[PDB]
Amino acid sequence: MAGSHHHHHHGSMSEYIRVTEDENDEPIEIPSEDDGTVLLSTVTAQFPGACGLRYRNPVSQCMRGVRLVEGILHAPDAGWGNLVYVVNY
Repeated sequence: MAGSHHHHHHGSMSEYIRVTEDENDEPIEIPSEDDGTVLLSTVTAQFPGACGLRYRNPVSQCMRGVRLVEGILHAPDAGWGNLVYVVNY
């Protein structure tokens, strides 16, 4: 689909992941990887026991979900954002 992970150039940037467990609470800011994913070491830092994280947006009305591989959570083609994540296991 004209897209491969092999595609990498010099000057790569690294963003952060902003997600919250509850809706009443606020989106916590945690460290992430340069590729855009997030190490499981950081997920357990604020989200202990969180095996799977989903995407929840009241304005988007979507039901997307964060990708999980080798423990590292991969972000979508849009990024992390400041939405709420759902814990699943």
